[PDB]
Amino acid sequence: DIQMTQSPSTLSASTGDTVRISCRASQSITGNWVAWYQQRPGKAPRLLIYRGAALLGGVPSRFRGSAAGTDFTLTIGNLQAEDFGTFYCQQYDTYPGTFGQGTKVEVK
Amino acid sequence: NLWVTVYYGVPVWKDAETTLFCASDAKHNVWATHACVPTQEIHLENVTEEFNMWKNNMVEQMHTDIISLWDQSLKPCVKLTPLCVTLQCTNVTNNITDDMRGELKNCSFNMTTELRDKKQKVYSLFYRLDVVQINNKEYRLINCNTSAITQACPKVSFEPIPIHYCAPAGFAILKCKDKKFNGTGPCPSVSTVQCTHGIKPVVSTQLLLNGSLAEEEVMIRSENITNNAKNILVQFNTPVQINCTRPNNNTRKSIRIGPGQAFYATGDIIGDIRQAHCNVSKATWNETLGKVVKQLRKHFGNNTIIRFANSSGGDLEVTTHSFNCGGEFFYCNTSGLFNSTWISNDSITLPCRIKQIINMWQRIGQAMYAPPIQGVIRCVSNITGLILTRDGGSTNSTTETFRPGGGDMRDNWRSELYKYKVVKIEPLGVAPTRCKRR
Amino acid sequence: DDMRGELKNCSFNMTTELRDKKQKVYSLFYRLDVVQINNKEYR
Amino acid sequence: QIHLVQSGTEVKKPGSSVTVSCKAYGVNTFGLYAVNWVRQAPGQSLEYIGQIWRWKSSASHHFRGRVLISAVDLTGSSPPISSLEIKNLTSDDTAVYFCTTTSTYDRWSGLHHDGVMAFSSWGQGTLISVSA
Amino acid sequence: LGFLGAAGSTMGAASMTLTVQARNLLSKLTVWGIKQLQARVLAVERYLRDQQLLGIWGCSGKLICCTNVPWNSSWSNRNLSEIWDNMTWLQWDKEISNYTQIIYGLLEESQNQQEKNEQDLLAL
Amino acid sequence: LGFLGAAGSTMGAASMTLTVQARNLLSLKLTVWGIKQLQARVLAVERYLRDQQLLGIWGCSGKLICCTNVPWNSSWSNRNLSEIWDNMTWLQWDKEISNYTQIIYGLLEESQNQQEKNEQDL
Ligand SMILES: *[C@@H]1O[C@H](CO)[C@@H](O[C@@H]2O[C@H](CO)[C@@H](O[C@@H]3O[C@H](CO[C@H]4O[C@H](CO[C@H]5O[C@H](CO)[C@@H](O)[C@H](O)[C@@H]5O[C@H]5O[C@H](CO)[C@@H](O)[C@H](O)[C@@H]5O)[C@@H](O)[C@H](O[C@H]5O[C@H](CO)[C@@H](O)[C@H](O)[C@@H]5O)[C@@H]4O)[C@@H](O)[C@H](O[C@H]4O[C@H](CO)[C@@H](O)[C@H](O)[C@@H]4O[C@H]4O[C@H](CO)[C@@H](O)[C@H](O)[C@@H]4O[C@H]4O[C@H](CO)[C@@H](O)[C@H](O)[C@@H]4O)[C@@H]3O)[C@H](O)[C@H]2NC(C)=O)[C@H](O)[C@H]1NC(C)=O
Ligand SMILES: *[C@@H]1O[C@H](CO)[C@@H](O[C@@H]2O[C@H](CO)[C@@H](O[C@@H]3O[C@H](CO[C@H]4O[C@H](CO)[C@@H](O)[C@H](O)[C@@H]4O)[C@@H](O)[C@H](O[C@H]4O[C@H](CO)[C@@H](O)[C@H](O)[C@@H]4O)[C@@H]3O)[C@H](O)[C@H]2NC(C)=O)[C@H](O)[C@H]1NC(C)=O
Ligand SMILES: *[C@@H]1O[C@H](CO)[C@@H](O[C@@H]2O[C@H](CO)[C@@H](O[C@@H]3O[C@H](CO)[C@@H](O)[C@H](O)[C@@H]3O)[C@H](O)[C@H]2NC(C)=O)[C@H](O)[C@H]1NC(C)=O
Ligand SMILES: *[C@@H]1O[C@H](CO)[C@@H](O[C@@H]2O[C@H](CO)[C@@H](O[C@@H]3O[C@H](CO)[C@@H](O)[C@H](O)[C@@H]3O)[C@H](O)[C@H]2NC(C)=O)[C@H](O)[C@H]1NC(C)=O
Ligand SMILES: *[C@@H]1O[C@H](CO)[C@@H](O[C@@H]2O[C@H](CO)[C@@H](O)[C@H](O)[C@H]2NC(C)=O)[C@H](O)[C@H]1NC(C)=O
Ligand SMILES: *[C@@H]1O[C@H](CO)[C@@H](O[C@@H]2O[C@H](CO)[C@@H](O)[C@H](O)[C@H]2NC(C)=O)[C@H](O)[C@H]1NC(C)=O
Ligand SMILES: *[C@@H]1O[C@H](CO)[C@@H](O[C@@H]2O[C@H](CO)[C@@H](O)[C@H](O)[C@H]2NC(C)=O)[C@H](O)[C@H]1NC(C)=O
Ligand SMILES: *[C@@H]1O[C@H](CO)[C@@H](O[C@@H]2O[C@H](CO)[C@@H](O)[C@H](O)[C@H]2NC(C)=O)[C@H](O)[C@H]1NC(C)=O
Ligand SMILES: *[C@@H]1O[C@H](CO)[C@@H](O[C@@H]2O[C@H](CO)[C@@H](O)[C@H](O)[C@H]2NC(C)=O)[C@H](O)[C@H]1NC(C)=O
Ligand SMILES: *[C@@H]1O[C@H](CO)[C@@H](O[C@@H]2O[C@H](CO)[C@@H](O)[C@H](O)[C@H]2NC(C)=O)[C@H](O)[C@H]1NC(C)=O
Ligand SMILES: *[C@@H]1O[C@H](CO)[C@@H](O[C@@H]2O[C@H](CO)[C@@H](O)[C@H](O)[C@H]2NC(C)=O)[C@H](O)[C@H]1NC(C)=O
Ligand SMILES: *[C@@H]1O[C@H](CO)[C@@H](O[C@@H]2O[C@H](CO)[C@@H](O)[C@H](O)[C@H]2NC(C)=O)[C@H](O)[C@H]1NC(C)=O
Ligand SMILES: *[C@@H]1O[C@H](CO)[C@@H](O[C@@H]2O[C@H](CO)[C@@H](O)[C@H](O)[C@H]2NC(C)=O)[C@H](O)[C@H]1NC(C)=O
Ligand SMILES: *[C@@H]1O[C@H](CO)[C@@H](O)[C@H](O)[C@H]1NC(C)=O
Ligand SMILES: *[C@@H]1O[C@H](CO)[C@@H](O)[C@H](O)[C@H]1NC(C)=O
Ligand SMILES: *[C@@H]1O[C@H](CO)[C@@H](O)[C@H](O)[C@H]1NC(C)=O
Ligand SMILES: *[C@@H]1O[C@H](CO)[C@@H](O)[C@H](O)[C@H]1NC(C)=O
Ligand SMILES: *[C@@H]1O[C@H](CO)[C@@H](O)[C@H](O)[C@H]1NC(C)=O
Ligand SMILES: *[C@@H]1O[C@H](CO)[C@@H](O)[C@H](O)[C@H]1NC(C)=O
Ligand SMILES: *[C@@H]1O[C@H](CO)[C@@H](O)[C@H](O)[C@H]1NC(C)=O
Ligand SMILES: *[C@@H]1O[C@H](CO)[C@@H](O)[C@H](O)[C@H]1NC(C)=O
Ligand SMILES: *[C@@H]1O[C@H](CO)[C@@H](O)[C@H](O)[C@H]1NC(C)=O
Repeated sequence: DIQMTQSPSTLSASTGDTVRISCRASQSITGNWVAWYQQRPGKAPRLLIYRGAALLGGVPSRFRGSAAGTDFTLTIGNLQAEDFGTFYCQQYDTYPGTFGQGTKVEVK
Repeated sequence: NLWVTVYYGVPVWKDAETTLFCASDAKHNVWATHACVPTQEIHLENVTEEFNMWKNNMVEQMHTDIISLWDQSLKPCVKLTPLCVTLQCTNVTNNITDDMRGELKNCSFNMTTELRDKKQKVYSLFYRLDVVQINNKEYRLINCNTSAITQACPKVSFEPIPIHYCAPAGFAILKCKDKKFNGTGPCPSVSTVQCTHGIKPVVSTQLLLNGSLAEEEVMIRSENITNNAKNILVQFNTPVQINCTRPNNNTRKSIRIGPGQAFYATGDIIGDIRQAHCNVSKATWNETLGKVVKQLRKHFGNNTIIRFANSSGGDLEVTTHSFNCGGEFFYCNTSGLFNSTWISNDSITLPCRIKQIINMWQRIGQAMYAPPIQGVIRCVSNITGLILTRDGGSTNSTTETFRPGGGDMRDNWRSELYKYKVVKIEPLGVAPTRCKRR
Repeated sequence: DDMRGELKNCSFNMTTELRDKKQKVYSLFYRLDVVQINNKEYR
Repeated sequence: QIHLVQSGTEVKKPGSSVTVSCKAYGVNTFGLYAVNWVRQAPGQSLEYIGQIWRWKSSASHHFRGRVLISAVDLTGSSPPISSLEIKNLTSDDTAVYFCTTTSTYDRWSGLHHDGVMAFSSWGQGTLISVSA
Repeated sequence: LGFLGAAGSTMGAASMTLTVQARNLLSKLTVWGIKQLQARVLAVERYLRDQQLLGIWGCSGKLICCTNVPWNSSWSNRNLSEIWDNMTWLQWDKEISNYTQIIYGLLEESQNQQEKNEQDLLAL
Repeated sequence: LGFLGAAGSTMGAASMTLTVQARNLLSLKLTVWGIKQLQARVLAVERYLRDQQLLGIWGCSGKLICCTNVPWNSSWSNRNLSEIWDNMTWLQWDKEISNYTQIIYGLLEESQNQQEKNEQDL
């Protein structure tokens, strides 16, 4: 049972900035078994990044992910108007899987 | 307090592809038997493997190899290029009975000789499907305005020889030993081998002849069961024999058309003119269809009516059962077998026609001309499978009609390579160990 | 005015898919591809 | 592509059972795939309920002996169906349930780690609100 | 057991039959001739590309040869009991699949420094 | 530095990056481009096995810097240990020992020979 902590809780940015979201686990996941999901408010969730630093077919190259010991970070550059939603960091190393806490990105 | 140790020879394999070579044990043949090398199975435990027979690479490689082997024996012998002349064909009658008049014609035509400025008026016997009329009536060959006719080579044989596509060193072949395997999914009984068993390259549509049998029950295989455009493969558990024969003598006559160029045609028939026919047992076919429909009712429901009808229409090599017996290509109507309706000592005789101009592998531009065979032709064969299809209904009834189909030669070879997989061995490994150098 | 005698309308016999039949067809050629033999005859 | 539909909004009384279905379109066989069922409480985080892999259905350590997952293979006149039954529900089960699939064909795909895996395709989610 | 017979055992139980898989890695212009020639060329190249990597690190003729590099704790924090008795070879290569290049790089310069340190030993 | 990056340096600075050049000497129809790839692969096998066979008869198989018990003659070079490794390079040292290369290649063959099992076998 690994508890995930996401940072920050609620932040705001503008069109053209870079949003950095961090995720800290309990133990040391040395195998990079982490994933970053995006869920719009009201719509269905969407998997963005699997295995920490690998993209999916249909995801643009502006997103980036990095892993270092416990700290898994996600950088979103060239921010648009359609990337406002909730972001989740979820591990699948040990049974069972546990999600993060939620991080909403507003516009201001 | 930990160090790195390199291990060589770990049992780790990846998924890849390579090239396979023939291996057989040993008048020539079409497929090169004397060019192959002269010809163990280790069971594995605590390992699973996900097999998929519809995404294999061995079927396309085998198809390309059979196509490349078919076009290597037709080259160095004689081609029949000056045969496109104006024929004069009449009917033939020599104590001939009913339902045969109209299938054979006696043709006469001019032909060049070994001298350039001379001619020779010769005659032969042709079939109905080999000549067409143009507007005594004049006739011509059917494959003349679209393809070039070359003769089949008289020193080769079309007998199928079992070969072994065998992998070199560095790769491995895995095989699923499940008795109720359906070609898709995980297999808990995987064993490694060197290479496969004897596969006979039998070219036939709608009837898997001289194939491999099942173990427990009749197997049904399909890719997309919710689509009406995918074929359905049926694998029996018992063989149903069938005896095909041709009562004609079919004497041969050699005509020299030039310098070192010979042409073998049909001469005169000594005897009666009867139909070539295949006899199949009637008592075994009913229980064969019952064992087929007992496994086929599991995919549609226990309240389904199963109708068995014949083919609708299309090409002659699709609707009719096309095969090769004794060196001669037979096309059987086979409409009397698939005629039934299943609700929830006699023998059937099927007449077959003979064609001499064969267009193989669905090609447009490369024809052939088989030579006549002297004597009486009689062969026996097994029936170890079926290729069926269904039509699109109005999704409201419980009646399903199944019709035989084919034409694509990949389905005839996918039923034998549905359990084998090719893997690539990687023997390097890195392990932690409390040890130091020197 | 600069392409008065460049193109040539030619007619010739040619064999067909039947060995004992001929055909009379036409073509349009250039003056650099045909030479005269001493309308006129060209090759 | 691969499209999944689910049931509608069903309102149930405490004490009875409920059954949520999930129909798939595009998958080949459940032996090459794995069907995971999670949920999401309104105003809270997600929660993993159960999964079916290699024809072996299982649940978590908190929903043991309470839920039941079932699945069938292809049918010539029916889509692939995955059902989940909840018996003896409490007053704290109002959530948006989902239905996810994950392809477990390749061993070196990196999307699965010895039974537990990620979610590549999501559904629409059914709202279940229980009240007295 | 045979060829690939210990594929389902643990890492400690499969490290004793390494000589079985180490000996089965080497052994008119028709259609079946060029395929056999390309197969022999591919087998020779696949043997040489592994023998060169075995000869760079200094393990010419040894299978359980020892190195001098230390094991970093960021690669795998497991002990000797959860590796040689629980995990297999099909999972251990996928566990550290992102850290093989730095290990292959560290196995070269240490062997080079060990070979260049031997030159200052016999010069006394 | 890279592949052939120390070609302009001296012999003392280019003898430390031998691992760069020690890993770049090794790596379907009958058309005009299908036979050239097979020819290049066969030539790459031939130009590696011939160079590896010479190190096997000298007892230096698997070693980049290997030295034996062959005494260096004073008639091959009359230089010191400071005017060779610090002044001359590898492109100039090969031109001076071109007339004495086969003598060293023949003396290196018997060395790994006069060091074989004798009667100790009985
Ligand atoms: C190629 O060939 C392949 C051959 O290998 C072939 O594979 C075969 O595919 C078929 C598919 O057609 C497979 O058949 C199915 O198999 C399913 C497997 O189910 C497994 O799991 C259940 C559940 O286990 C839990 O519960 C039991 C009992 O409590 C416990 O003991 C367990 O430990 C476990 O509990 C854990 O999990 C809990 C959480 O759920 C935890 O709380 C708990 O703590 C535990 O951790 C088992 O019961 C099954 O066992 C049965 O099968 C084994 C097989 O050996 C028997 O030995 C055993 O005695 C049992 O009989 C099994 O292990 C089946 O679930 C599935 O059943 C459905 O179909 C049948 C009819 O065929 C129905 O009778 C059945 O009721 C199911 O139908 C329901 O679901 C469908 C789908 O929605 C509905 O449409 C249907 O209406 C029905 O719903 C109704 O009932 C529901 C309750 O069940 C109810 O909720 C609904 O509301 C509704 O009323 C079916 O049999 C077959 O197994 C494969 N063969 C294999 C794997 O070898 C492949 O397909 C071929 N491919 C092609 C392309 O041809
Ligand atoms: C096997 O053979 C089939 C037949 O050709 C191939 O094609 C698949 O066909 C099914 C048919 O159902 C496709 O399934 C999809 O189901 C969706 C859900 O249907 C319900 O909801 C709609 C309203 O949205 C109702 O009208 C309907 O009655 C059901 O109640 C449908 O919505 C899909 O239609 C459209 O959906 C979206 C728009 O919402 C579009 O993006 C889609 O492209 C589509 O136009 C559709 O009917 C299934 O998607 C088809 N597959 C593919 C890949 O397209 C199978 O592909 C084939 N199997 C394989 C493995 O190839
Ligand atoms: C396939 O089955 C058919 C019948 O179902 C077989 O045809 C039968 O062949 C026999 C032997 O050729 C015929 O017998 C003959 O009878 C005449 C008249 O009595 C006699 O003079 C002959 O000496 C011979 O005995 C029989 O009439 C004939 N039946 C029919 C209906 O035509 C056929 O031979 C079978 N083919 C094979 C390969 O088994
Ligand atoms: C399926 O396999 C069977 C068994 O091999 C094949 O039957 C065999 O067919 C060949 C070709 O006609 C027969 O060879 C010929 O035999 C006659 C007999 O008189 C001989 O005169 C010829 O010179 C030639 O050798 C062979 O005898 C026959 N085998 C048996 C046991 O009858 C069958 O052809 C295969 N099916 C297909 C579609 O190829
Ligand atoms: C660890 O390695 C795996 C594969 O060895 C990496 O997964 C690939 O990452 C690339 C990077 O964009 C993707 O394009 C591929 O689709 C991924 N999958 C495969 C199967 O190749 C993974 O990113 C690595 N993790 C790191 C570098 O942190
Ligand atoms: C096909 O037609 C030719 C003539 O066009 C037939 O040849 C003649 O046959 C009769 C009958 O015995 C002989 O008397 C003639 O001398 C033959 N003429 C020549 C030029 O040979 C031939 O018999 C016919 N074939 C069949 C099977 O009836
Ligand atoms: C073979 O060639 C002969 C000529 O050597 C053809 O005979 C001529 O046919 C034409 C067409 O009707 C007649 O007009 C001539 O009178 C025939 N005789 C001569 C001497 O030219 C004959 O038709 C050709 N074909 C066959 C099948 O015999
Ligand atoms: C197909 O031919 C085989 C032999 O070529 C037939 O088998 C023989 O049938 C007769 C008549 O029933 C028996 O007396 C023999 O004992 C059978 N065996 C042998 C070895 O001769 C077979 O019956 C034929 N099948 C059909 C449907 O006619
Ligand atoms: C294949 O067999 C079927 C069924 O016997 C034939 O269909 C009918 O056959 C009878 C013969 O008694 C004819 O009188 C009918 O006209 C046929 N129906 C048609 C043509 O629609 C079928 O003709 C046979 N195939 C061939 C090529 O003869
Ligand atoms: C047609 O089926 C029969 C019945 O299985 C085959 O006869 C067996 O052939 C195998 C070898 O393929 C022998 O080991 C058996 O002894 C044979 N007899 C029995 C009773 O099983 C026959 O070989 C099949 N025909 C072809 C061409 O393979
Ligand atoms: C067809 O065109 C050619 C080329 O233009 C003509 O040949 C020349 O015509 C001019 C015009 O009278 C003469 O002055 C030249 O002397 C011709 N050249 C030669 C080499 O004779 C030709 O006259 C045209 N023919 C017709 C019938 O218009
Ligand atoms: C094509 O063939 C015809 C044959 O019909 C040729 O026409 C003959 O040409 C010669 C030479 O000028 C004349 O003597 C004849 O009178 C023509 N007619 C016949 C019926 O023989 C014609 O010349 C050929 N060439 C072309 C280009 O048409
Ligand atoms: C060029 O030659 C072609 C022949 O290939 C001429 O076409 C014929 O013209 C006559 C006269 O109008 C028609 O009666 C024929 O029907 C045409 N076709 C054939 C096949 O003979 C054409 O007129 C010539 N001139 C030009 C300017 O194209
Ligand atoms: C020759 O056979 C054809 C085809 O059966 C038939 O139409 C024609 O009437 C026959 N002619 C004679 C003279 O028998
Ligand atoms: C060739 O002739 C046959 C028979 O008349 C005809 O069906 C076909 O369409 C012809 N093909 C071409 C290309 O003219
Ligand atoms: C075929 O004809 C030959 C003579 O050319 C004869 O010897 C043989 O018996 C005939 N075959 C039969 C009647 O089956
Ligand atoms: C259909 O009938 C068979 C007869 O043995 C039975 O085994 C099977 O369970 C039936 N199918 C269903 C869905 O009940
Ligand atoms: C199929 O059977 C029907 C009914 O006898 C017949 O009319 C039709 O011609 C048959 N089709 C073929 C291709 O034989
Ligand atoms: C097909 O079956 C029906 C029903 O028994 C029968 O009347 C008909 O004659 C059969 N047709 C053939 C060609 O056997
Ligand atoms: C497979 O596992 C069982 C127990 O899990 C063990 O007894 C057996 O030795 C294993 N097989 C091999 C080949 O190691
Ligand atoms: C271990 O990894 C850390 C972080 O990348 C690195 O700073 C350190 O040098 C490594 N140590 C060893 C012994 O490889
Ligand atoms: C080239 O010569 C300069 C001296 O001017 C020296 O500093 C440099 O290191 C030399 N380059 C190499 C690669 O040794």
